[PDB]
Amino acid sequence: EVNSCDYWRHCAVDGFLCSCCGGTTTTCPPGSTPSPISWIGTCHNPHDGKDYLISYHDCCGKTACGRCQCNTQTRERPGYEFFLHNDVNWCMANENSTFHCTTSVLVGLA
Amino acid sequence: EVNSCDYWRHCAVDGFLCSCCGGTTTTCPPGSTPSPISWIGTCHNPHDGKDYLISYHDCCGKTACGRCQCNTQTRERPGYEFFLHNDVNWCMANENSTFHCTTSVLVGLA
Amino acid sequence: EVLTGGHSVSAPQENRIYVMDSVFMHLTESRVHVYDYTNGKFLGMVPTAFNGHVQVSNDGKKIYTMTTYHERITRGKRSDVVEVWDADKLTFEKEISLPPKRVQGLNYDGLFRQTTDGKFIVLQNASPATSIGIVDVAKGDYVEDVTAAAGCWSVIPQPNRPRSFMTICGDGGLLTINLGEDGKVASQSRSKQMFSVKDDPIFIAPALDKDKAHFVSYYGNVYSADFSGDEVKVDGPWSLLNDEDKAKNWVPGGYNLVGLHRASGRMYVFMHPDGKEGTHKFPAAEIWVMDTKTKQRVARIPGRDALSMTIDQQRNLMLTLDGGNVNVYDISQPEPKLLRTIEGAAEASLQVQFHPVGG
Amino acid sequence: EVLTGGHSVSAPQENRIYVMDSVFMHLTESRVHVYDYTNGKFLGMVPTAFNGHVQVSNDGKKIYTMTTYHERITRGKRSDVVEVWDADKLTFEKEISLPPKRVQGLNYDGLFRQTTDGKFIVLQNASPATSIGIVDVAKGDYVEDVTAAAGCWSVIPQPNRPRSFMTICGDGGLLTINLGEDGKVASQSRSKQMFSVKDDPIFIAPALDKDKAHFVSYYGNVYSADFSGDEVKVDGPWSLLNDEDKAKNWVPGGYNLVGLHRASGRMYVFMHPDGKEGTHKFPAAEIWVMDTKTKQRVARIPGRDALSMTIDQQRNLMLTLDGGNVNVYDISQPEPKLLRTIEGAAEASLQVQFHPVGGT
Repeated sequence: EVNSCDYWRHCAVDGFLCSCCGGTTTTCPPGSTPSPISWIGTCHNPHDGKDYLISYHDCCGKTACGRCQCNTQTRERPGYEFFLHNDVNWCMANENSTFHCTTSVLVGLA
Repeated sequence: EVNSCDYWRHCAVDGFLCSCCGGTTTTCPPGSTPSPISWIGTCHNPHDGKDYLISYHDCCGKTACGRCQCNTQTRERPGYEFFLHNDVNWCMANENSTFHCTTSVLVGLA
Repeated sequence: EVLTGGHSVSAPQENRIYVMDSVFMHLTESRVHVYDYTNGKFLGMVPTAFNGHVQVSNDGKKIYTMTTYHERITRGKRSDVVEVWDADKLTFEKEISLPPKRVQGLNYDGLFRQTTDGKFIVLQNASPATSIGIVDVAKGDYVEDVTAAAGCWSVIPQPNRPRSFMTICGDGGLLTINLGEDGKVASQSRSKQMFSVKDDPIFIAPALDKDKAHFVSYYGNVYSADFSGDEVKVDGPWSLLNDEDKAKNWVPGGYNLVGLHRASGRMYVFMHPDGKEGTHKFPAAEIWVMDTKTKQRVARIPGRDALSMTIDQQRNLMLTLDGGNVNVYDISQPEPKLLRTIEGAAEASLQVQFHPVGG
Repeated sequence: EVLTGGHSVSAPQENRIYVMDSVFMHLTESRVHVYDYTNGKFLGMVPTAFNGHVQVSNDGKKIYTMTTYHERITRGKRSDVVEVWDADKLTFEKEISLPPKRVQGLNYDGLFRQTTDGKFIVLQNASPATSIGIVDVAKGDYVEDVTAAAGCWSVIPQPNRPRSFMTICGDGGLLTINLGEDGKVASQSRSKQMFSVKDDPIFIAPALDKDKAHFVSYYGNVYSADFSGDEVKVDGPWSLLNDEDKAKNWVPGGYNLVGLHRASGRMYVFMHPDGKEGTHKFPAAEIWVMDTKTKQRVARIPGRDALSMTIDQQRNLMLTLDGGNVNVYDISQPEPKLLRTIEGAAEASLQVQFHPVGGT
């Protein structure tokens, strides 16, 4: 369920799900480094009927995981709304910007 | 064909045919560098029924061409007959060893 | 026989197209693939390391790439660069150092552009704070960081001025930058609000005319920016949609999703039915051909799941690209005609460009 | 919730295997994929730049990679290196500089090995002149080339000695190298001719026992090297083939194409019918299981188009690999039993290896 692109919290993921890459939805695979920045999505939880802010931090400093590629775009906006935008590398400010995978971190209610 | 792996001159190619990569069987694609060394094949000419020496020089210093991958092994031998061997990168001694494509240079009769 | 190097591309410049392959599955080995659009022949390639961007010099002589290196790829010191490559030999000539903040992202045209006069490369930075970087081609140097563009995104050159360009800002307006002959900002101006960021966001890809640009919105509206004068005049919306189109929820979608045929004013747009929140990057069900003077559609054709396009004015051509395959269309008449498809041009490309012939 | 890094591999070492993905279509982004063989779960990966090679330290604590960098990938100064990575954190720890001639080629086990005592990494060089490179693990240093191995290829460690190995030479014999405590050559010896290079060339992949090694030939013969003593004694051929086999032209084919189950003396070999010149790298139609004592086949099973294998002596397992998919077999009995297949373990891999368990 969590490893599917249609899992509710992955509604604005453009990348590889870290849970398919030796990590989990909220932990980086071994040897990959969290990004301090992210794009944000607002995703509806069909199970409890509420909407949540999700922060799509990347894991960085390893080459592409290649598993569970997703490209979902709910509420995603272009780069003039920069932190709502998912066509950029959220590893861009890391010590090593190589993109490994994307996490879906629950922040709270929207 | 010359772009088919079954073309007679390609009988010991392990690589991408340079003729599919913007070069020809005897010229490197633009901006890729000939290797001074090579593995050698002895290939049978189906027209005149004679065997010819083919020198598989690589073109080097650009990333993998990716087109017309072939893996043919006529008369190919392991690394203890080193210059008959095609599981090594014949770009290995070039200024830049990145493997781009393989050429099939006709030397003469075997 | 003797193997030789040092050869030039085998087809004339006017036949060449550039398919920027991100190779997202192996993004550290992105590259540009060079094809002959007349026959589908692969002509060569330029390696572009991690998430490269590419453009061809306006004079047709050089290829410019933008990329990121690290000393040990996944560790060590970062080097962001522009490289200058010979267009005919496909060889590296010069590296231009950038600050370590060049945009890493998908290949929208507007992230890596040049002034109309060809003397300056104009690129998007994100640290993640945004700014526009200016590279002086003649000097081979990064010469200006346009911090006035903070909170803005992408570069739309003005074809009627030598060193002017616009960017789309968070206020829903456009910032215009006019560079001096030294590449430093000589003047700037800000338009009134063109579009509501919240209520009708635009795609960043312009349908660019000589003295104006059109933009399409997430909901199928059209906005325009007229830069015939020093101050940009903005207007819109008009709708791409008639009542029937609205009933089936047609909306635009794609990446480099629009184009303009300047002689006719026809605007090309990738569209799909059943639009709703989250479908703005969907492949094209159709290409619509819009008369921008009458503000009405003139034709519609199958979209072939395309995501990005580009237009050649002088040969009246449109290329479309579905991520892997390039379709070549004749647009000399209102209904485009498919001439051929180049299969397997890329693994993961969202951008194709013609070799310039206009000088 | 808060995103964290710094985590260890989620499955224990004894569950892990290493699939060396050359990614030939994008060979500058080769990598090691770490999998759990018990359930097929992807556990992590190690990036290895251009045409990486990999092995695990004998003690199970570290992953060693070998690769080539250039300052600007396709231009600039070359750096050939060994890297030491922590096995549980999958993080980089140390770069050891090599001379710019480490072998660039497909991932045969014998190109990147270690001594039985784990104190030296032993690798193949080609400039294209061949030599064997020695890395002192404790010092993190390159020692010096074993120039005596010129005209030879690949490294077969001797599991009965702490710092000795053999290599196959163009004369059809084996060169044995005995290192001193500093990793320099202390002594050497050359066997008589084992095989005719012209008439019966062998595959380099050893079926390696504690004091002997077996090799298969292009025409399906078996040759043996016994290193129970200081001087290697060579023998063969004996044939893998019976009359029926010969009638259908069965020959070996593959890359890392053989394996030895040491406790039973069972040798595993990928085979295919209709052999002729040029078929030596063909995928397996079948795996044959040979009793090396009785010199007879004791089982044959479908090959699943496998090209490479590896054996775990400690769990009585064989893995096979078809380039993309890994098959897990129980080999505790003469007939192997297929346990599962891991689909999409790699795009272009010719080498899989277990995380070491035990082995002292």
